[PDB]
Amino acid sequence: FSPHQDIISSRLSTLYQLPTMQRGVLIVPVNTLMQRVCPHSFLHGHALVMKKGQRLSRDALRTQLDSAGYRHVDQVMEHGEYATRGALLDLFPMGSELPYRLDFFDDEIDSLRVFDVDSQRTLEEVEAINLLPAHEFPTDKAAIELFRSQWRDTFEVKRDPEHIYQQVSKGTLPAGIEYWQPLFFSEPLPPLFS
Amino acid sequence: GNRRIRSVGEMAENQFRVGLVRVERAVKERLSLGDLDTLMPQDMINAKPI
Amino acid sequence: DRWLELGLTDEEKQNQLEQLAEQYDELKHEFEKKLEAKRRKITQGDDLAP
Amino acid sequence: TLIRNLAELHIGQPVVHLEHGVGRYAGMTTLEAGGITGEYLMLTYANDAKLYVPVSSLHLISRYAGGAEENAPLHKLGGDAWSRARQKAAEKVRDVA
Amino acid sequence: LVIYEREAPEGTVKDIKEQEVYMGEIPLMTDNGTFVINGTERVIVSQLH
Amino acid sequence: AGELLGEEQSGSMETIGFSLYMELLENAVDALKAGREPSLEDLTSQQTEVELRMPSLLPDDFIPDVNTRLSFYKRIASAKTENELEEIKVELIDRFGLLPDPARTLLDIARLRQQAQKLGIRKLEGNEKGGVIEFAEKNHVNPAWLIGLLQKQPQHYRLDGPTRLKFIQDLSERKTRIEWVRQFMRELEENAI
Repeated sequence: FSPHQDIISSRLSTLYQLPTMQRGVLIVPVNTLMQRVCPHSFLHGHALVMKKGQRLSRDALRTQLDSAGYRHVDQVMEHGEYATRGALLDLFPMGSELPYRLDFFDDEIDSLRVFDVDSQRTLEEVEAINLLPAHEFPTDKAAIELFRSQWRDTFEVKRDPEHIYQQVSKGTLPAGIEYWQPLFFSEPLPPLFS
Repeated sequence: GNRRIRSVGEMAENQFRVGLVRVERAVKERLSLGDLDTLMPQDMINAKPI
Repeated sequence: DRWLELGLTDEEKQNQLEQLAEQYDELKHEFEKKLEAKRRKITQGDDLAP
Repeated sequence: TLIRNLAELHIGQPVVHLEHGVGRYAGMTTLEAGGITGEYLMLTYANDAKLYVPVSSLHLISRYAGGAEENAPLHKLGGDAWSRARQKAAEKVRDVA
Repeated sequence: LVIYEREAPEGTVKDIKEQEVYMGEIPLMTDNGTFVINGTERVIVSQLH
Repeated sequence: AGELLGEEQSGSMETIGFSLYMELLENAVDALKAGREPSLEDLTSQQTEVELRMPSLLPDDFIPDVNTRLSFYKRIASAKTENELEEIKVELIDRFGLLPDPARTLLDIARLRQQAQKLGIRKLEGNEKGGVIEFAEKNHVNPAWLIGLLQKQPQHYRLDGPTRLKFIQDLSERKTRIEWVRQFMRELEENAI
């Protein structure tokens, strides 16, 4: 089973700011210190900032989110999903806890409004937002081909409509795929000590 | 310039249309009646004539 | 019997290999059902005039 | 939250239209059926005979409760079985009335 | 099949129902251009009317 | 679930669903309170029909899913006051931005049905070339000025039936049709008795 992706949110945020902070106490158990992590170049190489005065296309940002790995849904309620309705694109960043609407205007970011999971209306408008990749691993075509290369190098393929190799190559994500993480970076993963 | 070639497609199509006319008449006279609350387009359409 | 999973460098060639293996499995299924279809056609009875 | 998980509109779950009988919901569709494009909720019945009902007349659909989501009855459209069952229920409700 | 409502003005829908009715059997044409009717493949010549 | 009325609960028989039992129970309660004969017609209910041959729907492009669309359909159908319509319009503005013309038409048709139910008229029907107005058994339109209009423009107004008023209008525009009917019913209810 997946790590219950909501938790992943609370994780990635702490990871993103972790190098840059002077005072504060972070507590970890050993059972998770034992676990390897991402390189943070994958992280902050994909760390987008949306600002008011930007003439950015709705569709360009849409494909940008798709590459980042956000899932297209129509009634956004969770972490890491985006929905569209005419000129109104809304999504939920993986770092923050509240989704946002945009109110595109001539391919310009006119508004950036927080809204509750059940109000579906403006609570306030924030000047800018920062968003992070959907998961703890890339999911673009390069990622898929690298994963398949590593797989064919290490394990043995089975021609089967649920073998995770074929399931991944299809485009979807296996439920427990998060445990097959080292097959996405071609590098020894950091011990988090860095 | 006054005589027309009428190959197999056209003749068969016309025979099919003259077949359809009969079922059209049957369904028209059927719908003329009341009691349409339980009809289906299966009993009124007959496969034998076409 | 064991050729279609040998290693190969990462490129469209691997894609072709996967496509061919898929085709092979599909062909097996096609044959194994077409045989049944022919059996059904043969062994059944025969329509006849009264 | 379990009740609100869903109480309507699952693409496969059955429903009952009291005029005709019990079928499976399948979705919405817009149809031009007289020069005005109107919405329609479509149900499926036995032998794959679809029935679109206008959106306005929504109050004629009830969520099935016979508890046979995988083995439920599938009234064939245009049959008297549903009318007979409704008449029996009408007699029973008149008695209890 | 579409059913209107009598009391409402001309043009309205009470409920509309449809199904895939079978009707007929149209013979097909072999690759060459000759039909098979009863194991006695025939051909249809064109007319000059 | 077994018989909601009879014995042998927790049975899987082919009984009608739950709500229909309550529908028939309240219908028979009407048969008792009013003493009317039992009849399978209360289910074939009609509170107020205001169809006017004008497209009115929530387009799927305006709202992607179907569950929310149906929820709003039910809520708008069961509106009670124009304040409800106003807040619904605000919520639609928030959740889906601007309002398409079919959406506005649906909202105002619901509003007019609300006002007509308040007034006392039951069936208001029409087309491009005119239409008919039909009242209830105990209407609240002033008969004096009603006949006054009838004789003012008999050609444009004809009482054809105990409750049916036929009128002719060149409302080739949907906006013209809606504005004409709005002003007509508003002026009618201004002299309400």
